[PDB]
Amino acid sequence: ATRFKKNRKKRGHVSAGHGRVGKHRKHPGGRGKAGGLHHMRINFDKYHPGYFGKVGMRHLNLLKNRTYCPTINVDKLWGLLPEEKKKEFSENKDIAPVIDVTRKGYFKVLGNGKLKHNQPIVVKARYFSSVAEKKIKAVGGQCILVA
Amino acid sequence: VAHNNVLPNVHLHKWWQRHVRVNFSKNIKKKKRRLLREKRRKANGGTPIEKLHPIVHCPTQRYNFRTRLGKGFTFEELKGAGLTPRAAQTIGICYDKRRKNRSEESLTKNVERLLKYKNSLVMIPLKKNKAKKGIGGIPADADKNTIKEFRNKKPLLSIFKKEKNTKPFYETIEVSKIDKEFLAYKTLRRAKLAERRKNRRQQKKDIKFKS
Amino acid sequence: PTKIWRRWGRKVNLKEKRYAVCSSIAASGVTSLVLARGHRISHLKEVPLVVS
Amino acid sequence: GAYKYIQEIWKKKQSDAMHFLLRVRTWEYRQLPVVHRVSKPSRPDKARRLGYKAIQGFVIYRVRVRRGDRKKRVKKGIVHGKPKHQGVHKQKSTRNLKSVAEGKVGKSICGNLRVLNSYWVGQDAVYKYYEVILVDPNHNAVRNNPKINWICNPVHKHRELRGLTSAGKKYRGLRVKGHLSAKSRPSIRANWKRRQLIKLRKCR
Amino acid sequence: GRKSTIKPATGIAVGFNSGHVVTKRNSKRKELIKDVVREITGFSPYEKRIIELIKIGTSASTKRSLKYAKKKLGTHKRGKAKREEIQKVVILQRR
RNA sequence: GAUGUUAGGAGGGCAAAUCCGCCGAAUUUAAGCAUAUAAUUAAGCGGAAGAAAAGAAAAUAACUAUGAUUCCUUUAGUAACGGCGAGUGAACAAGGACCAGCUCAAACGGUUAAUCCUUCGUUUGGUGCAAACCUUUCGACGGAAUUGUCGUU
RNA sequence: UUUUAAUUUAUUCAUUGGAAUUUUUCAUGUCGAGUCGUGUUCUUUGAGAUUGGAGCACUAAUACGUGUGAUACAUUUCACA
RNA sequence: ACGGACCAAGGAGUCUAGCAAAUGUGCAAGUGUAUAUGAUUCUUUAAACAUUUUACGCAUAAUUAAUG
Repeated sequence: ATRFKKNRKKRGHVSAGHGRVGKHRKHPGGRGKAGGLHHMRINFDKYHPGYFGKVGMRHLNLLKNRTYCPTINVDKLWGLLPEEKKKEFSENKDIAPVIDVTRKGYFKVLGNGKLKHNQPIVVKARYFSSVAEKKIKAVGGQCILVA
Repeated sequence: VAHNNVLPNVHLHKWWQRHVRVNFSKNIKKKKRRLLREKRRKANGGTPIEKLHPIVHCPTQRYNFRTRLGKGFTFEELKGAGLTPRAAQTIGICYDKRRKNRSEESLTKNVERLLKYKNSLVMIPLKKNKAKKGIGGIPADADKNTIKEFRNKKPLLSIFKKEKNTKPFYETIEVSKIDKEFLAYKTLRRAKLAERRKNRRQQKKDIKFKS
Repeated sequence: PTKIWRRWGRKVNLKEKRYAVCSSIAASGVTSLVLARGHRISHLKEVPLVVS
Repeated sequence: GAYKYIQEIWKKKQSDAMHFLLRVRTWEYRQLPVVHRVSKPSRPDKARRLGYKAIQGFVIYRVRVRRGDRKKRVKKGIVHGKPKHQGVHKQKSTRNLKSVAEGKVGKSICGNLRVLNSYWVGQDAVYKYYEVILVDPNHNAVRNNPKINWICNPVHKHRELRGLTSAGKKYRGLRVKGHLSAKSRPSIRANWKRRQLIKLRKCR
Repeated sequence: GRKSTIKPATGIAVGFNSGHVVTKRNSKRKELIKDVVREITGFSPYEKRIIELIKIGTSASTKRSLKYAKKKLGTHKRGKAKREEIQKVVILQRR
């Protein structure tokens, strides 16, 4: 790795690629994020627009487990289950799959995508989106709330 | 700073060279721990070094569904299994005095686990062919022939492991048994809307019951 | 000054390691490669050589 | 049952009886030397409730300790430094006066003994009084006893200087648990060390 | 949120008593010592002040007694408890 | 109380990488500087062990709940702190290593301190060539202790 | 050489005490005070109408109590210790 | 204008953390098996090998101070 370094290819070039005029000094602009709002303000405003200031109210101790919930959209519910069983449920109209997405690791079912027409499916989840439920019972299925 | 980079964040403004450490001995320590537990199982000679732990449900709604090994069976679980905590702690059964059985499901699952362990136990005499029938729920002492014929059989260490749950994320129902009237999103929204006054009613119920 | 917290080791993808082992076995199976690596195998009957 | 009545009486400290007794004994302590041996506990119930026992190797010492803050140790007020560190008068010691008192006797006055605990005894404008229980780890009455003889082996010498008595536990933040202590449990310095010990795996 | 100790949980994840649907399962010596110690010690001076404020027996004086006890003891809870104990003792001594 | 060159004992000093208390900066960064940072750091004082310290909930959570301490992976550069600037910055859950629980106080025992120590003895068997060491229970003597030892839980 | 597992053998005669659980009774006992807590001051903390500590002033209840539940209050439920 | 009397030997963009871009490689709605465990491997080996059909990171969904 050290023999591929760019400094090696400037070995006899005096300035080491850092300029004969400006030189390579130590912290000529300041240390870290020093000059924001003063002499690095163009950089801060051009690349990190909303950096300065505060917005919103404080949440004192969070406990992310309380509001943790992974989501899944309806268009992946059928792909959750294996191909052969998908074919079985498609060919047979009197049976429907009952999928407990909470077991796969999803807490909320979201409504993005398209479910197969006239293919009933019962979905068990802790939370449901309004459009997710609308699509599920539009294809003849049902949403079951679990906890 | 310059160009379009993330704003730097490095917390190396103290004397960090003193606090950096590298684990050159990760696998050496692996071998040492393996050797230590091998030697302490040869030392007790047949009786496993593992102790039985209960199956408990992980707290919080994140890990609600998952179970794991707790520490210690409860007093109720031990009494359902028929043995006292002091006796149980001499046969490799952990006991903890803090946990309580809030649900019959946990109570019975851990009692069944304890009974399976007890039925799997074969007890060595304290006095070398002076077998007795035990106390505190400890099973009766096995005799020379069964001890000799079981000492060469592989001990089942699967009992000490967290149980494997059957994984039915999939199942089928008849299409005619689908409730086409249920409104899950409306139910969720209504429950959240009504939560406040129902807590009120519960508080008033508690106040009334306190008298 | 050389420090002991140099990156001495490298974490290698398990799939890439398994690929490398499989490819090494495959390469050992072909005669021209075993000849080109430096072994004097002009006189053995077949290169995926197996004995009882 | 007498200890219950003694405890309940001492729970008042503002009654006429307790006020009078505290006045007279504090007056006597003021005339006595700064560290002096007491024949028997002056508060037998409180001593017994702390670790004290009537075994031969248990002794008790009474200690005065000055009140207030100790002032910053600079020569005159001059502190050469930033204004954040220029204060000299409102400097509060980390250790409490009880711990200071037991140090005053356990350091060298009787360095052959082991400090067990200490208790209240009296207050004053300029002094606080305490009685410290000490154990002789070299007495056979202590050594042979299956209880109490934990204090005989080392790792127990100068607890009053390692902050291991009850007063030390109090001022080290070890009298609270959970989110109110959080960062003190294995010791403050050890917890701080662990919280920035940067660990690098060999293979990363 | 609040739960119910009876009437098993609703199987949904939000609202009142939500969650899984598991099966739930459910003086002589003291005041002798109090009497003798009271006989020996009496009342502390601030307790005497509270006693006299209670004995004055107007709403202004009871308010003042609660404020005084609260200042003397710290905390509204301790001040209030002291006031009720002293009112009980004043009634008892009135009998 | 005082006093004893009465009998038997202990402390002191060295050493410090890890460890436990205290005390405690400034350089530095902020492109200046004063809060802040450096840093609960260096220096200074004291105190231990082969580990120390912490430790058996006046703990979490809000769940279908967990269950002493420590450490690792993570939580997480997160919640939060901050001339809200520079900078700083945890906890709970989760996966592991290891895994261990206990006793005083207080309660109860007065047809009887049932406790403990000192000194002086007797034998009970053992491995040493010897030197020494491990076991040993029958006392007696002098004390301590009811201003409370021991047993019970 | 060290120790440390398994395998060798234990049998007779006796009283002395103790222990666990299970039946029948009585009482709900004990439970750490100049301490906790509060105010103020200084420090410390990520801890913010204050995280811990310390000094000073005031100074508790008695388990139906009192302490935690990360925003200061009052009245009060609940949980945990 | 400054440095250089001469010669030899030494002598300066590196190491770690973190982020990104570029490119190569593997796998792909996944990916990385973390700490740790096992296992007739225990000179090398402190590396290789392995992981009883919801650990965690990042990604797979955004947005709002926020109830959501």
